[PDB]
Order: sequence, then structure tokens, then C-alpha cells
Amino acid sequence: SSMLTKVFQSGNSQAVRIPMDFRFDVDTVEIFRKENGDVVLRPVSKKTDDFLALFEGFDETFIQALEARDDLPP
Amino acid sequence: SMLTKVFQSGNSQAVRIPMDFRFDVDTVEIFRKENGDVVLRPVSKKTDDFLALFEGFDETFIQALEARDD
Amino acid sequence: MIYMLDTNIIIYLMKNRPKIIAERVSQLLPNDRLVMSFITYAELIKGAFGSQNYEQSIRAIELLTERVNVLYPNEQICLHYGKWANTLKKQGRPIGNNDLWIACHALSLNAVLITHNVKEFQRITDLQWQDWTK
Amino acid sequence: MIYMLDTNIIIYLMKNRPKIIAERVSQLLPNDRLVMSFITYAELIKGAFGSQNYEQSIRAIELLTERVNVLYPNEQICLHYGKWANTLKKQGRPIGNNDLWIACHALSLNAVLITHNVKEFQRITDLQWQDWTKL
Repeated sequence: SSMLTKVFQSGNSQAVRIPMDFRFDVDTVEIFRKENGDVVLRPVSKKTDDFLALFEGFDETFIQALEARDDLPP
Repeated sequence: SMLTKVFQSGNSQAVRIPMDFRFDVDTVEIFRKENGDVVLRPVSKKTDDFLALFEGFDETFIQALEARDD
Repeated sequence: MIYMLDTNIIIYLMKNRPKIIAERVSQLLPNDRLVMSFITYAELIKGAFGSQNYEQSIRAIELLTERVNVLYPNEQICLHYGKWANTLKKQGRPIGNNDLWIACHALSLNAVLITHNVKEFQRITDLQWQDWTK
Repeated sequence: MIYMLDTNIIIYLMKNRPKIIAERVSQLLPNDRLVMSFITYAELIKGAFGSQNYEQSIRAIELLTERVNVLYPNEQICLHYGKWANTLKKQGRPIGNNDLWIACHALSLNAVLITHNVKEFQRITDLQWQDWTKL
């Protein structure tokens, strides 16, 4: 027992509609691919979700500038 | 008026101040008047207290702090 | 206990967002506190100015610090700094200056510093640190 | 007005007793204040540990800071440090890290920073500063 659901474009990316039968109660899931081409989604805990969300928002340019610590001795 | 002695202190010269002419400050301004006399004028109370804040530090302290590296 | 995220572990968290470290955070007891030093916050602001979208970066920082608060020190940071800056100068083994300030901030709080750069910080022998990557 | 003495001017004053400084101090109004950054106080502590007589050095430091109070940061120092650290990255580290923290401390207080022989500070174009050893 399974359903069909739609792949669609959102922004510059791809996304899949989650029917309510399968709704997640977190905002972040782990995603991996099995040998057969199946993509598997496994939610994280709510606490891990809320903590790791704090580091969403920092792009590569920011990481570039931050990594450039140029932290010389006293 | 009185007389008093010039002497040497370490590598520098100094003058003895007789009791009647003692200063209440650790620092005086020294200058030469138009007739060549040397004048010792005590610095103000404010100035003396400020400069005193820096007199206690010895050369090992300064040598270590002078190494800012930065 | 206070747990202080250093600058490098916050870079790691931005590059790799690993579940491992989220797990360790949850283990923190109720009266515990998760924080960063003002040093690290200043480095985050620097990155915001060196990034493509400044307003975006600043909003990311503001959200981050709402949960990992920025702490500002008192005189105890300077006592640890003088002591360790001298010790390491005599050793000839100085560490980065911002890292030194960060370490002494952690000492002044008797905090645990969370870092993925243990070799540098091990030189500060009084420092409690943990690597939440390893 | 808040006058923040940087580390170089304090070192200078330990080695010299110059007239120019007496005059500048004399010009200070009654609500004017002399302070030092926590950065500078930490460097003072470091000199004490590197000095022959630790307990005398600490005593002299206590006397100094009773008059020249140490100030501790708040959020504004970090905003200024982030801006100027970024700008100064292009210019080849012309300012030492502790000097930069000190400058940003003065910026965060809108203090006038008092220095000796740190012309680099002119690159921080919104910093108010003065060399009280020169005319």
C-alpha cells in the first residue's frame, strides 16, 4: 500500500509533495539513496532539528569570509 | 636665601634641596629664565598625581610589556 | 555548566551540520547554558561584511545568537589572559590572539570550550575543552 | 569626554615624564574621564607575570587603574570590530589585533583614543584619536 505524489520545481531546486498520510513533524530529514534508486527520508529529532536550523542562513561567501580568520599571535 | 650642593646621582647630576625649600610633589618643571637662573616650579597637584601613577613600574615590567608582538 | 562554542566549531557546523553535535547539545542539563564569546560574535560580524548578502548574514547571526547567547566578560578574563599570554610567550609557542582571548573567556567562566582544534587549545592546560566532532 | 589611553601611551609614560602630557592633562574639564580598555589591562597583567617582582607590578597596576578605570565590552565593540576587521583584511594587516580591539573599544564608547606612535590608526577613518606626546 502506497501512493503517487508529484515532483515539482520550487526555486532553483526540486521538491516532492508529501501527502498528509506521510506528513513529517520536523522541518529537517535525512535523505539517502538505496542501490535500487529508491530515495529514503528519515526525520531527525525535534531538538536536533531546531539546533541545526540555527546554521541555516549562512551561505558559502560568509563561510569564506569567516574561515579567513587571519588569527595571528598576540 | 641659602647655599646648597650640586652632586652626582647615578649617571646624572642633582641638587640637594634643604629642608626649608622641600617640595610636596615628585615632579618639578625646570627652566632657565632670561638672566640665566635655573627655576624649579612644582607641577600642579593634578599633574603630580597623574604622573605618580606611572612611577612604580620597573624595567623588567616595561621590557615584558614592550613586547607587544601584535 | 556553561559550554562555549569556539569560532572553528561554528565554522564546522556551518560546513557540515552534523547530527553528532546536535546530540551532544541535547545532553546539556537544564541549568546549563550554551554560548559563544564576544570574540566569536565579532568574527561572525566580520564574515557578514565579507559576504555577498550582508542583510541575510546578519539575520542568520541574530537567529543564531538568540539561542546561543553572546557573553561579555569582566576583569577575570584579563587575569587569565595576562597569565597565559606570558606563559606561552616564554614557551615560544603562542596561539592565535582571538583564540587566546576565547580560551581565557572560557577560563574566566569555568566553562567548557567546544572546539575542533585541540592542539592549539591544549597548550592552555587549565582549559576544559571537548571536541564534539570526535 | 571619555579619553581612552592605549597600551603604547601607558608604556611611554612609564619611561618618560614629558611636559606635553602635563599640559594636556591640565586642559581636562571636570566631567572628563580617563580610562583604559580591558585589552590594555590584560597586557599590563602580562607584564606583571613577566616581571621580576610580580607583587610590586600588580600593586602599581592597582594604583594606575584606580584613576584610569578599566572598561569592559558590550555588543557595540563587536559590530565595530567586524566592520573594520573586514576592511583591514584587504590592506595587509596594518593594525595589530590588540590595537584593533582597543580602537573598536573607543569607537564603541565614542571615546577619543590617546596613543603614541601608532599612525596606523588613521586607517580607521571614524576613530577619534590623539597622540598626546606630539604637538
